[PDB]
Amino acid sequence: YGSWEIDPKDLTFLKELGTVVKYGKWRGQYDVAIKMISMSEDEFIEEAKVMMNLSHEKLVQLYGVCTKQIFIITEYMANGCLLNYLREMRHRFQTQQLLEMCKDVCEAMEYLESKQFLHRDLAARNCLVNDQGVVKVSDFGKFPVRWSPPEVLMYSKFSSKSDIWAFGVLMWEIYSLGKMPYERFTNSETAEHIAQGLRLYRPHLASEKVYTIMYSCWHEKADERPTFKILLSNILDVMDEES
Ligand SMILES: COc1cc2c(cc1NS(C)(=O)=O)=CC1=C(NCc3c(C)cccc3C)N=NC=21
Repeated sequence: YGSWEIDPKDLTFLKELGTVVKYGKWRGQYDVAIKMISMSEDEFIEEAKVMMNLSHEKLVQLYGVCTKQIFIITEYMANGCLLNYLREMRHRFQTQQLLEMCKDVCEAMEYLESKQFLHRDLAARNCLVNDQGVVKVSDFGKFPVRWSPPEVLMYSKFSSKSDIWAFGVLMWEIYSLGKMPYERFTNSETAEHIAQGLRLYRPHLASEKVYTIMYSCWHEKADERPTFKILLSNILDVMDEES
């Protein structure tokens, strides 16, 4: 490509993470994740356009690519995926830590909103957590019914406000410590119940103020839902009030 092209001689593979993605070192000093690529050349080149043109502190940062063989090299996120990070009971989270996980994602989403980029799959499983516990959204490129507003499920109407909906569900995931949304319903029953105006209950760890913020993401009318800029302000206000 250009400066984005990484010499694969400078990569050291140290451990396998999952599926294939491996932990490694770049030029000796830099900790990295290395994805072995499945997908066509047109589908890769479009996914490259996104990663190379978007950059924020709370988005998983591309470092480079190896396209003369193929690897995608990124920022390393020591604590792995957010959903599993939440589920590990050893952490024993204070509620302030949980609100700060929401703020991180919201900052990422407010950036993506400012660039008119639609994420389309915001959920805890697609967020990663670094060594300092900072949560970052994977912009990179089984329908996610439980994260979808009614206008997506019925009409496939995607917009900034369907990401907002999803973010609300992501907050719920965080405050429930990584439970499945609507865990006792099927996907089909979830789509029916949300059409009838049913919404997720307030998790015990979520205060009334925090719950109001996540609930504002689930208004039936898409245009009644806030922007990510508004949500960020509301989160910041609660952080100052409740701590
Ligand atoms: C150690 O824990 C982990 C850490 C990471 C991780 C998975 C785990 N383990 S697990 C499977 O969750 O149990 C995936 C990444 C990643 N970026 C991945 C990525 C690359 C390389 C290229 C393009 C797009 C993306 C999203 N940076 N750090 C981690």
